[PDB]
Amino acid sequence: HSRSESSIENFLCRAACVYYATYTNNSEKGYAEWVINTRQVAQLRRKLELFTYLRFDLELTFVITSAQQPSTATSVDAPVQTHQIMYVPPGGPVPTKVTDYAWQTSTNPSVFWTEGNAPPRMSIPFISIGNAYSCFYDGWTQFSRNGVYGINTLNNMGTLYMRHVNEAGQGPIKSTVRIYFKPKHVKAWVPRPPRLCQYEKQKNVNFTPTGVTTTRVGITTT
Amino acid sequence: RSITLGNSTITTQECANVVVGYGVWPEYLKDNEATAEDQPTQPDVATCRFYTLESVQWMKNSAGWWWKLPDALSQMGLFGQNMQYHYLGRTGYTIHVQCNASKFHQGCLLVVCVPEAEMGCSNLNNTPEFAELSGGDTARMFTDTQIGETNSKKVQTAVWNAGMGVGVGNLTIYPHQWINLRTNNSATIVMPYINSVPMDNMFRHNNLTLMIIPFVPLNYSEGSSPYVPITVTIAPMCAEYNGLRLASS
Amino acid sequence: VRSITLGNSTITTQECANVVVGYGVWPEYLKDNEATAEDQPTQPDVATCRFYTLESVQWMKNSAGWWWKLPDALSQMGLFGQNMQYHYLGRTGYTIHVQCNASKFHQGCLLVVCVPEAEMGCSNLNNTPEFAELSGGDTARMFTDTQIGETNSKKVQTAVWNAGMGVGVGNLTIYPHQWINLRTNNSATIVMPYINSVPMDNMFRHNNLTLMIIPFVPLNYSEGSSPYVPITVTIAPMCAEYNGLRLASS
Amino acid sequence: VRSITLGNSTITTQECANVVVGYGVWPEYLKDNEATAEDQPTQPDVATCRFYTLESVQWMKNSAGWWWKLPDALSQMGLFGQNMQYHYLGRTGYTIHVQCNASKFHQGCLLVVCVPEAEMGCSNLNNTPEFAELSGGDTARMFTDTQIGETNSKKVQTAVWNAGMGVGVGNLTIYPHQWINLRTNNSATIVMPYINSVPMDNMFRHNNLTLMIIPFVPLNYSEGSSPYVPITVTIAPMCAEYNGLRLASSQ
Amino acid sequence: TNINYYKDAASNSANRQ
Amino acid sequence: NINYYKDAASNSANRQ
Amino acid sequence: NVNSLKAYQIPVQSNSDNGKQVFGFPLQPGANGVLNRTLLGEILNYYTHWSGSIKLTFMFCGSAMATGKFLLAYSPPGAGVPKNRKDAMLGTHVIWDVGLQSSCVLCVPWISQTHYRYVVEDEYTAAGYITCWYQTNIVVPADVQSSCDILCFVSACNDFSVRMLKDTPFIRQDTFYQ
Repeated sequence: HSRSESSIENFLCRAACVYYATYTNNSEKGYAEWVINTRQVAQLRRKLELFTYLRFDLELTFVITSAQQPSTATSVDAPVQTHQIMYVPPGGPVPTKVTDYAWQTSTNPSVFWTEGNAPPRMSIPFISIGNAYSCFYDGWTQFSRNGVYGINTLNNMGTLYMRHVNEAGQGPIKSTVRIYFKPKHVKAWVPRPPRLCQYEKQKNVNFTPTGVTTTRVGITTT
Repeated sequence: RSITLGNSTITTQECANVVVGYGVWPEYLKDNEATAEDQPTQPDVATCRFYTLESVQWMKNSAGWWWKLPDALSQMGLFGQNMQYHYLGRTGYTIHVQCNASKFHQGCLLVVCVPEAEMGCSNLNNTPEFAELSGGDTARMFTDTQIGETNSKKVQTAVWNAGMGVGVGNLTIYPHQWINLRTNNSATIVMPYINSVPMDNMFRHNNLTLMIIPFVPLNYSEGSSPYVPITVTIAPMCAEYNGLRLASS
Repeated sequence: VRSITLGNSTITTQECANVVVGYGVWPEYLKDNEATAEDQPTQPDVATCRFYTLESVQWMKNSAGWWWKLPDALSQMGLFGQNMQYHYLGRTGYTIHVQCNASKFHQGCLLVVCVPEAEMGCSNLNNTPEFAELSGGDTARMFTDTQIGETNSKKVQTAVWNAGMGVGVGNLTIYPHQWINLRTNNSATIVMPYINSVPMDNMFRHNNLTLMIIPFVPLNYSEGSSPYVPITVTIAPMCAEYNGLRLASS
Repeated sequence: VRSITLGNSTITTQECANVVVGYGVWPEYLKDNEATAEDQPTQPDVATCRFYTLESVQWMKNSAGWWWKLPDALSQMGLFGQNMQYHYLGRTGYTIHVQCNASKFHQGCLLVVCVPEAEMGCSNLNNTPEFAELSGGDTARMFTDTQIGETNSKKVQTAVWNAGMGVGVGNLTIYPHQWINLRTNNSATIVMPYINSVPMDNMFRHNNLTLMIIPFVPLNYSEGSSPYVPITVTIAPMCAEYNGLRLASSQ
Repeated sequence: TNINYYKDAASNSANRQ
Repeated sequence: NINYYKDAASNSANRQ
Repeated sequence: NVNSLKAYQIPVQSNSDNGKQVFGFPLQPGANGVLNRTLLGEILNYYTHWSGSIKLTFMFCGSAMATGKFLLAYSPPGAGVPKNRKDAMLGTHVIWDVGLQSSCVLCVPWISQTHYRYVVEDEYTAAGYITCWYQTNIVVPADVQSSCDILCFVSACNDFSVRMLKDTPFIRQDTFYQ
């Protein structure tokens, strides 16, 4: 009877991997970085793109897993590994190395998490300049109707950096951080047709045309 | 009956029914929702009136047409003049697509108004050109086949994907009507201001895109007049302009 | 802009030409004051009272007319027919919907009539017509453009100007009827009540009603106008009752 | 004596004979609360809810038992079967009357049970039995006194002491049942309600119930006593409903 | 029983009801 | 009793 | 036709015959290609269970002078797809006269053994077959086309719900889009 599970809140409020990247133990410049967009993954992108304008808070879950890489030493002992995830809002200083001053995060929020514990989680508010997030943008970045065309003239959400706080281990360890978004308290407007053609690029709608549906033999075929 | 607005009074009426966007009638920006602190200019009659764009011909092969809305009336009268002179603008529209054939003709058009019709390219590693997306008082046309990859900056105009990578048969979610020549003569859609922000620049952002796509092609026996035109007439409604300054296209 | 619904079915009619309700009587069930059978009656309702569409026929410029025997029209069509086979007695009204559509460039006029007790005559005056000649289920039997020959042993005297009943065809209007004039009409609907001298009767042995479609003004049209104009009959039993359950009948 | 009357039919069942009313439930029509099928059902009433007498079978000194699937037992019986063919969904209770009468000089005992959802096993453990093996239209399929071998890919493992269901035959009493002890009994009457997880189900694809008559104490009698003791099953649909009218089925 | 522990509304659970 | 979860399936068994 | 608007066009023509099924698809809103990519089918493909009635709107886009009559029938499962108009006529059917009603809406009812049905194909949760037949041949005048087209629209009725959220099979990825 009830249409409860088909509410927008239930539809979108499930964690989804939006991106995942890797970094190395000592390395040299073994830090990772990610400009935050929601269009690199197909599943979440389609769910969000069923609507033109959205508004919601976010639940961020990080799943960080490491693995031993080959080494030449005798019996390398792994001490527990701690990681730092720093958020650099647009305009802030950017880490250029694993031992940069930016990592001090006096103002920039960041998480310190030790392996073997519950995955770290953070909620974040509605961070938009406008009165709603924009899923599509039929315009340009420059008033001369030139420069960039699409939603990447709007996307400016800052960067996300990843590093080992532990370091110098006698044997190398490679880590993989997986970012997960879960929209909370969602508000959607102007529904639009589901995506039909496979996604091609994260920064534009560009598609390769495909057929409307699967095919059958005859109109009376069953 | 008739629909009279600002010196212009199209009469195309027969009971019938005007599709009022998403159930919202266009209104001026409320002081509760605004941020631009300067007082707007509301030309009213001079701007909120029926501008009739160039007509196009519906052919037995025609795939469809589209117009970007701000850049369709961009050059038409005082609407265009205020548009050139102001940094910010906000308008609703009343769109009237007029097509008439005879009882011995047959065919059917989908007249839809897509908010935020971001369109893709044929060469997937670049975005289409401004002129490719836009046609001032000149409807741009969809294609009967997939356009070529080699084309550096062209719009993927294969109609069955509507240039947006979607199912053309699902464009009905956007406010729309059908012009079935069997039972129809025109389509009227009253669109409100659709945007994430209270006001936006009218050259940089085409908030809406009108699409006329024939789903059942035009046909007629030999003898019935063979030139069936489609005429688009759009009227701004509750137009507001903020941030007066120099002007430039 | 009107719809008539019965069971799983629904017919579309214009909100102008009303339904000819038999002899001013709407079909109803038998009441305990007019009945004789004592057994409780099966009344299948939705399974029986529904719009069964018979086979369509082609109306041509020379066509003389068509007829159907009613109990023996739906006799093999669905649960009406099944109950008809399994019960000794039955009772029904009908809603008959004759659908024919042409264009403004066509012309013609049909008489759609419901004859109660349409006892028909023979070609050979020394014999009674044959059941196969009189009856057609899902196979409309046809009137003739000419007198059939006396030589024919067991045939029906199907001369249209006598309606196969030895009467004046122009006087069939005494029976409930409508006209389908292609200029102004697309269909005709007649709701017939149960007409018989007894409260119930056997449905195989006695066809208490007979539908007749006779073109009084023939089809005509100019070259180019579509030449195939079909007529489709759709009948729906109403207030069906069955008594005397037994072994089935062929 | 008493008279059980359903439509055109009337049974004479002793006077003190106990009618076993299923799981304490008398069959009733579906309620608007528990339904989903939106089309108005057909309730034949007198034409369907009546006593169809199936084929009788002979009880001989070695008989192991008999069984019928119910929806597929009345499939060829009258207007019940006709509506069964013409409708997509059906729902029915039953009144089952198994009659056997011998003389004072005879002896024996039958278990008459109604197994809902009597999913049966195969002889070849890698296959499921065939439709004809599980089903016999008014033609009781028989239990066996012996194991059927792995050979015969598509048969029912009809060893009586497992009831073809992998259980102890002596535990079938959990299902509604009676005993026909020729010493003191003439018939058995069981009123079964609609037993299923869904409000309505198709009547060809799913046999909601399975009647079983298994002699637990074999027939015997002295020389001279009549040697032919038949058992006659008479089942009557009760509160039958059908939904989803359509073409008939070739089943 | 649902009590919110954080001073910021964004920290709350989803509006499931 | 006190239930911490919004869905009834999350509750403990009905043993009382 | 699938790579063109011709897929949405149901061909209808003036004929010498009757019956003559115009189209037939199974009632699999989420599985069959006819419906799974519709708006309704797209939404159903994000859920596992569905239940409710379905609006099939048929619009005739022929000449204003054309007339005719069609039989829109929903035959529940259990019997094969209706082979002739006689067979289709027993199940739920509707007589649509093209001329008074340019458009006709058929509300396919929810006739199922269970409260819900699988969005994916399962012979247990069967839905039936939707067929259309000629009730009375398309009659056309002179000097106007005798072959016309029909458009079909799918929507959900007021009593339609979905359940058990899941991922759609339609979108696939092998690398992070950039």
